[PDB]
Amino acid sequence: IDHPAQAPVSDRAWALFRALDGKGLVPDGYVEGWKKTFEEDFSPRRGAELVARAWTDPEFRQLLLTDGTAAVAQYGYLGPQGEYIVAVEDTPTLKNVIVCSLCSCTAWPILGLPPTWYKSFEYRARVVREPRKVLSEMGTEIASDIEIRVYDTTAETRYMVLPQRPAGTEGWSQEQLQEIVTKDCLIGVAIPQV
Amino acid sequence: MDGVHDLAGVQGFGKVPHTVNADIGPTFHAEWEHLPYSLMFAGVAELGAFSVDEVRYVVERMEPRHYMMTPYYERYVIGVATLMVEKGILTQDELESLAGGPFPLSRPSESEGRPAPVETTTFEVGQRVRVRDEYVPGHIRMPAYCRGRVGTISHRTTEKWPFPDAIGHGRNDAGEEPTYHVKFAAEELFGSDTDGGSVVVDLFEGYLEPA
Ligand SMILES: [Fe+3]
Ligand SMILES: [Zn+2]
Repeated sequence: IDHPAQAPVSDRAWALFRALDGKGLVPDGYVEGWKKTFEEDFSPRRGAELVARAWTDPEFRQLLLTDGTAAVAQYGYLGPQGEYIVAVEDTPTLKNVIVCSLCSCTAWPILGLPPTWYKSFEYRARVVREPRKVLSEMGTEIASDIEIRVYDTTAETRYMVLPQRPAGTEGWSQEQLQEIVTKDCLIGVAIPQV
Repeated sequence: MDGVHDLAGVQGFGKVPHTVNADIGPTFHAEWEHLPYSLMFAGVAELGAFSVDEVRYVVERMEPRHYMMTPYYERYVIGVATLMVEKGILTQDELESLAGGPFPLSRPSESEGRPAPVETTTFEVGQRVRVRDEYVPGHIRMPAYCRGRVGTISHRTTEKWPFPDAIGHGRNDAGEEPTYHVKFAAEELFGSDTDGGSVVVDLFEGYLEPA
């Protein structure tokens, strides 16, 4: 008559590493070095600097919007998973949001590694179809008359949102302006606030 | 591949686990989490054993319930481990001995992939294109919600990359193609069951045709 099992993930993860490193395959310090990069160099502070510069420099803003790779290359912030950059501009009538519905594709060197919520099945499934409801649940209310545009990162372009400069930031220096540009403003789910 | 990973448009999921600007804490919340991206780069860049596209596809080859129940960083531990074994660098046995337990891998590929189209069309910004209504069992960077649909090109890349459907299977006929940002009206993609305005998808030239 006709009538998955896994070791703990930490034991599987360390096993994979120990199998490679044993075989002379992982360079000395290689994994540790990447951990440092991911932690220290790939940062949303870089994206915030590019946004505070665009907000105060119209010519740099136009360069960022026409050739985003060239504008990031001026700072030397290009890198793995951030080699072809396109910045997308929010206007009074348009709110842009980025997702990788197929996995997690994110402009690492300038936004930092994707947060867990961005990689969730919930965000990947819902934001392409009901971005106004998803952003509302996360705490960002977008008025009915503003178009929402979702950029689904499906190939090699890596995106960063250029949000609107808030009213009330007149005479603010670039340092002051960088401070209100969060990781979530750069993904497109938060609006920068004063 | 029309797998469970192609989630955009799926209904029944609850809230995204985040309020805007909540403190996310460190990059890595568990001590092994940095290993899958590090070892993937060791394979891509140090060993030249597989491409990044092969890492996207092997995660899509995880059995569907196993994909759905596995957290993000663990899917890449299983993904990278499967490619080491498939590439003959490691064996499943030695992983299980070192893990002191079962290490199930992704399922074998059911497709050999497809070459880059030999003859294609260069499109221009502002032109109306259709996403080819085609079904591909191996790796493809076309989410199913835009298959057969109509949009307007807003950007053509100045750079060119190997065709995913060929390089995600390690084939030698991947060529290189630009991709196009194709803007779709939300109602073109989900009728009246959407509250958004437009969706832009970055599609390889080979996925597109005029009109
Ligand atoms: Fe992704
Ligand atoms: Zn029975």
